Amino acid sequence: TQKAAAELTFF
Amino acid sequence: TQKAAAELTFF
Amino acid sequence: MPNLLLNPDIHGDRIIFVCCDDLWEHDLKSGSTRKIVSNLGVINNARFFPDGRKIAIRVMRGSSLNTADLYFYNGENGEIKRITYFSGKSTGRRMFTDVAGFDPDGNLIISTDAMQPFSSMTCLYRVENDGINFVPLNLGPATHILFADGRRVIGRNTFELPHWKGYRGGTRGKIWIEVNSGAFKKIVDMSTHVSSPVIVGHRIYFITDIDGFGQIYSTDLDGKDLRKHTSFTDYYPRHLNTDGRRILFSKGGSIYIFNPDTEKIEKIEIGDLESPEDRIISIPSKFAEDFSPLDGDLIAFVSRGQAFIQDVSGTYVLKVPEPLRIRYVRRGGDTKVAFIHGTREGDFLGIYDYRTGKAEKFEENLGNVFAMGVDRNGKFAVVANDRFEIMTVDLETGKPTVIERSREAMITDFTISDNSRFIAYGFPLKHGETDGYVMQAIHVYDMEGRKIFAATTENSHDYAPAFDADSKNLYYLSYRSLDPSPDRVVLNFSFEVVSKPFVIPLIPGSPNPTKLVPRSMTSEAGEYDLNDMYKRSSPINVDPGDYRMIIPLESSILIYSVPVHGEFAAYYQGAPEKGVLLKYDVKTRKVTEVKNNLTDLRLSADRKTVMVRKDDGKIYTFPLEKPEDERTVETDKRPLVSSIHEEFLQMYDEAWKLARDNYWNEAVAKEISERIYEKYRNLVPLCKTRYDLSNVIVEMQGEYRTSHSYEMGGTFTDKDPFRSGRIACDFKLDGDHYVVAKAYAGDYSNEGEKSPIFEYGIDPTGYLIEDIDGETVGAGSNIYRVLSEKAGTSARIRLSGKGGDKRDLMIDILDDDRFIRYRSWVEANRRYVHERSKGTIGYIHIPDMGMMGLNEFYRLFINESSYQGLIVDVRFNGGGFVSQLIIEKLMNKRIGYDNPRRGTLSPYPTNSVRGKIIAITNEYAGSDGDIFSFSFKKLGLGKLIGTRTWGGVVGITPKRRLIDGTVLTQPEFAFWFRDAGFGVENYGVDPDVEIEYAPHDYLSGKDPQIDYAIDALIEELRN
Amino acid sequence: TVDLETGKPTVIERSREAMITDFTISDNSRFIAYGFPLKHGETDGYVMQAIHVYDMEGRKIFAATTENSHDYAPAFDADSKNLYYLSYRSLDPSPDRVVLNFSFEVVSKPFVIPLIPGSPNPTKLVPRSMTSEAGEYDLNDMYKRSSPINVDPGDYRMIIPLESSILIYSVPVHGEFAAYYQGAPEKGVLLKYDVKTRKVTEVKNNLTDLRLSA
Amino acid sequence: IRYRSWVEANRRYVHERSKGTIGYIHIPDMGMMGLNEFYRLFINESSYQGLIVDVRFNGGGFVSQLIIEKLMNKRIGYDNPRRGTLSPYPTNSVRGKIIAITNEYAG
Amino acid sequence: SKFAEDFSPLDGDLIAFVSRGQAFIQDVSGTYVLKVPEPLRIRYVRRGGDTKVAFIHGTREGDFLGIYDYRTGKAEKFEENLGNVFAMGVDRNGKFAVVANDRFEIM
Amino acid sequence: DRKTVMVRKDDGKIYTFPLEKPEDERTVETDKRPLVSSIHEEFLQMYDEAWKLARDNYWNEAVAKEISERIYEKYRNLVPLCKTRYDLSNVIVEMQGEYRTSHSYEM
Amino acid sequence: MPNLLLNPDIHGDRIIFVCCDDLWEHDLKSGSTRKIVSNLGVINNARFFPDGRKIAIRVMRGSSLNTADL
Repeated sequence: TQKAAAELTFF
Repeated sequence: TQKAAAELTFF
Repeated sequence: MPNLLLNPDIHGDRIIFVCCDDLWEHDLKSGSTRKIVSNLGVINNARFFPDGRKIAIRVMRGSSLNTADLYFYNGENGEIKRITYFSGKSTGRRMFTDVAGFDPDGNLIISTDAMQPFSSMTCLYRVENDGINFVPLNLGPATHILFADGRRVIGRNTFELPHWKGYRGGTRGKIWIEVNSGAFKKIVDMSTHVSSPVIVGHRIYFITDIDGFGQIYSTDLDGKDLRKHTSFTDYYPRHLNTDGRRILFSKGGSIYIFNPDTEKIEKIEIGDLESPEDRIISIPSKFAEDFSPLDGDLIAFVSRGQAFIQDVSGTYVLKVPEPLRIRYVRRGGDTKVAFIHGTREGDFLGIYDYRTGKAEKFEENLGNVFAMGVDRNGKFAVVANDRFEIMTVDLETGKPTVIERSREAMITDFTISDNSRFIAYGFPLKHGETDGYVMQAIHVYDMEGRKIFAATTENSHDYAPAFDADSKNLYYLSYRSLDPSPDRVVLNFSFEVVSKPFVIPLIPGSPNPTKLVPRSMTSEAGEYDLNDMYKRSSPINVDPGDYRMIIPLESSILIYSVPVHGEFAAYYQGAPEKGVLLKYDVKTRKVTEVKNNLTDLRLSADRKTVMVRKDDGKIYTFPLEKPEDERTVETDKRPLVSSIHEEFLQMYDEAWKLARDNYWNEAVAKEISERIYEKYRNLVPLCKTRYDLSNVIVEMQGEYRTSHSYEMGGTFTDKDPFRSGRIACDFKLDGDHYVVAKAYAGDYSNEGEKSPIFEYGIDPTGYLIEDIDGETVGAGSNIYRVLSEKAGTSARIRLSGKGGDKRDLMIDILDDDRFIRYRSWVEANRRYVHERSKGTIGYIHIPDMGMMGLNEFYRLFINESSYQGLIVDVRFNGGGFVSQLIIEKLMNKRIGYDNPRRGTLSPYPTNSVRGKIIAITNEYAGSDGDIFSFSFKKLGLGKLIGTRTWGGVVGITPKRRLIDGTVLTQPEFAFWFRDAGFGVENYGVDPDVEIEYAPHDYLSGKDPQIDYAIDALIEELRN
Repeated sequence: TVDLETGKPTVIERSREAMITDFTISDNSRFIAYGFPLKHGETDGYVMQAIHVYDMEGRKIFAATTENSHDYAPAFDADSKNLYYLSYRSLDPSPDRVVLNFSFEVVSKPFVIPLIPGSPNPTKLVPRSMTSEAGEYDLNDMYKRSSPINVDPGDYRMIIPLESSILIYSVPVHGEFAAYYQGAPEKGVLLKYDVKTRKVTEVKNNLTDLRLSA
Repeated sequence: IRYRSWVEANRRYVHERSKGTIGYIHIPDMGMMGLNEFYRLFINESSYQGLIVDVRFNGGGFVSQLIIEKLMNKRIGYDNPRRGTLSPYPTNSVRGKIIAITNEYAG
Repeated sequence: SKFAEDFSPLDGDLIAFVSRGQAFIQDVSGTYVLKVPEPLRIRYVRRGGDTKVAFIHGTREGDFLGIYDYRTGKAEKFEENLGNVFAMGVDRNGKFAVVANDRFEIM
Repeated sequence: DRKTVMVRKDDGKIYTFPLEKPEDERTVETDKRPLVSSIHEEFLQMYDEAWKLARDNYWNEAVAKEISERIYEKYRNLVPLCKTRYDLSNVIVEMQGEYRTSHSYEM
Repeated sequence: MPNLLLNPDIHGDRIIFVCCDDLWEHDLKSGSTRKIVSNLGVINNARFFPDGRKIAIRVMRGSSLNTADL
């Protein structure tokens, strides 16, 4: 799904 | 001209 | 086939407990068991009234049990009745809006955040006339309320925490007791978390794992004389309840009894109770994932771990003949399809020929696969796994062959040329090991010569590679077109539209095809040479934007574009990202819109068919030649068929496997995982409902004794969520009429920050609500219910104020009004701070560290940063990840000013605080909230006031869902603070000055934390 | 205001932060709505802007909007019954594609304020039979009656209320390099919002400036 | 083109002379171009033991404060993943020592 | 919608419809809805004027003609029994109504 | 005013369009708000209606006079014990049987 | 508020009958009554097997009970 669906670490 | 034509101080 | 029993309560010889989401009652005397209430949704708690006749019940609704409300049950006539229409928000870990206890007079007291700006603010209310009226106790947030000798006993955050065993954070359950008809004193505050408190005689019995495992303990009404009464070792005990003589509780799916006067414990015998149909039907679209177009206008798609080959209409359907867990399906040939089959051991490549029916399945383990593709010639496949490897798998034998491995992230962005000779893919990389940014360069693998070439440099982010049909040029996208866009509110800039397409001719000397260089003037006719090809790169003359895909066609190029948009809906409502398909004519260089409202796009092998998903969630298909002739892909014509027990085993094993594979510490994961597998697996066969599996899975997650082990989504029920009618007002039953006790409002000029009644030009406060939509409300008519039934529409409300002041208005009835309450609160605190500091101190509140936190912080920051002092209240902060971006703003030190000919001084930096800063935090601020807290002290931005914070700083980034949609999280990224290590985890952050907010503080209507904050700054501001 | 008959100028209000160049006059010549720059503190890093309304009768100034953000482009409807304007109050962040950052790109939204209390937001399409209007002008606490119009947030520079529709000038998000080093003008588009169908459409693009007849 | 060539040359030079232990960033002005160039290299040069912030010939403007803010970020934590490498906190922080270069043409 | 019966257009682009014995005046979108204030068994609803609607209310004794003004909220209800009504109409000038019953009478 | 047209199509949905521009039709939404009722109030109402129809339409009026009056109360007393539609069915059909004639159905 | 009871069957002291479309069992010996099967749809008939252990049930579905199965 897309090439910019950001996946950063959530706290 | 527009209502968002920013006018900040240049240095 | 025994059932899983849990959450019990007792009264004499009768014992009620939960089985298959339904409520049961068991008689110790006769040994009889019966279902006394069902089909209400998932019931997780039931509590006997004093007389032991009526029963308060908490039931959850919404496919994911996202909503909840309370019901009454009268065992005499068997009458059921909903009591609350708050539609309280709940989650597995925080199942709020419940029974808090009963008062001496036998009245039910509930705990709910339904009328509060914060979910943790589960305030106590005394239920009246069966929901007609609610009386606040004003004792602050509380989970349990008990009464001993006319003394109120308060249990704060005393619910169970099966997902985090050994928890010792700032939010750990604590007990307080009244000592002087208003005076309260904390009496039970151990190192660990205390849950399910009860009183038998003059002793409080509760649960805790101070010794390493859950056990029952007790102390006198002073918290003195601690005693351990059990020595369990199999499963933690949970849900203590009592009748005044004996204590009831559940463990390992069974109900036990503990007699305090004997210290004897025994398992109650229930045996088989209910075994529903194992074979279940499901709507394939509800769990659909992965949709790919095949030859002959056929469609393939995965749903609930199963795969299917069908025609677009969904009339001719073929199930792939392979056991549970197919992750992916991909065109492998004329009538063949490759798929990825997942088991407990790992992922494997498989092939299936839907024409002949044959279906071999390789045994070579590929690891955890996250991407898969097959070459147009059906010779090999390309696969990416969580080992950060990209590889080719010989579709003939099955032998996998690793091409390259990245040491930063997965290589899921790749493509294969049509002649099957090259493989281009994004290769994540870092310049330094501790670099804050991961770059990505496109790499190309040549099957002949078996060498890897660099298609692009490693200074930015290159992606979406794509070969043209002739295999002569490589197209791809980049975020290299740096150009800033201005922020409309804050002095700031960011890169919004910096995406641009580029191309690279595989034959040196050959020009960029889109440049339209006359053929007669170019001397091509060379051969393949991938050396220094990154030097021949060239862009295509297309306006910069935010592109996610480029598809080179004969005389045109398709590009997927995503308009700039806010992130709030996607962050808190799962709102999908809306894109549009653009067409770039190579000859005229003109761009046009081919299709909008898209959320995903796939393209056929022959580039002739386009399959897409739109914002409505539906899947469509259209010919690239005539996009106006799209058809809707129907998948629900045939029911999905599965076995509850086969899925439950599969899901448990997957949950267990993820928990192991993603835990931040590998060594730990090895011992913890192997030591808990069988233990929790043995309970799976006793599960008959999703909620049953949940109880089992979360408990096994708790075994990691770490934060952020959650379970979200999933399908537990088919009941419609509870609805609640709101108008941002507080009603008070006075006489036989409801009077608006309070009319909430934040910033009258913002959107959605006040009661919809204000739009008519009147403050409803003090008015009497005669009726709603012709129906009289008051003494004999639950206004909450009437509103409940009008939620989402406008209803005529009749109001009466001072004198003959009568109004008749069409009022919008909201489905929720939390945000309005929240902003009201913030503006109230903000006004308060300005008045108490005499206009010398500002105030800012940060609700979370997500998008909402960014909104609220700036919303006030731009007006409150220039006072002599500033209070940064981060209480109840839900965490997230933007704490660093906020800390950066607060870190700005003002060191200059701008002097204008006319006007006032401009501070430098603009985003700097003028004076002293003071932070306020509590046990409800956590995660990124913990990080911000620790940081504020560490950087010496000011003093930190309040109470120790939550203590959960091991972050998550889920990347898999169970076959039922469920999203589990695994603490995968342990935060390490310099000069503290991982210490904050399971502990939190201590404030410089501790200021408890006791129950008597709430009774006096005073906020001691904020007062101290103000007083403190005032004292600091005398220079 | 300058009496076009004599020439006598008459100061309505003076800001101490910036010029009051954003203003409008109702068709009945009774009210004057304008953006009024202000600061909460003298050394405040941001200048806020609230809309003010001046009533020629009574010669008193009322607060059309609160002073917590940036309100602008006031416009009266022909009937002089409602005051429309724009605001950057719809905070919602947009992610940066390169750096860990976020900014407010599309947070502009239109709002309206009925000059007669008890009258509803015209674009809400509340059935006339169900609304008991027929009141008189009252600009007191009018900022409390403010209401937004159901239009997707964007970057609007002007709102023109018409009979059964509303025109809005929109500026797509764009980089600043060309404008900063090549004098490149800002490109806008003129949108039309149908009050009845609530559907938006493009009326004219490649615009850099717009004026409207009397 | 000449400008970026110059920047990459100095950037290669600094990496070779410090034996890969020092980063390099140049800021041409304090306008939009300055914001581009600063980030263009900042995202790859901020995690070396040392960092050189060359602002020679800087034509001024007004974004010095926004850049100073980035360079002011003090690294106080790290993120430990099950797989992959450490993530610095803040993300936009310089790892080590910073050194600034200026001349009479920066104004 | 499951039990909807009788759907009639009113002035001001409003809609009236009967469902499960209840009646409602609403906008086409169904966002602004008014329930007619009359006990069970409304058989028919018909435009009676600018903001008025006539309806047929059925009880065990029979059918009766009623009027309701959704603007003011008033709603009188005649007591003259019309028998079993199967059709009903109002004149454009809101003066009278026409009714048919199972006695084969038109009135 | 003959200006607005309301229709129902074969999909069961209701639409509305101006007689001037039939291309601009809108769908009438009615399910935005739940319908609210009382089981026992409806059950009483339904029983009475069923009972009334059985009397009013029986082919023989004289017979209908005696049969009806002689079975009303008897079966009405069971209505309050009904909690489900199927319960009401048991009661209503039994009262229909009292006519000892064919074609007394409930569909 | 008593319920409407119907379509019964008996086996010894145990008696199953229908109440609120759901199946119930009643024990003459103890006088206890309990729901033994529900949420299947409308049940109009239930029959004890010889052994008095298993029970054949006829249940109807479709808004108008137009369909049925055992």
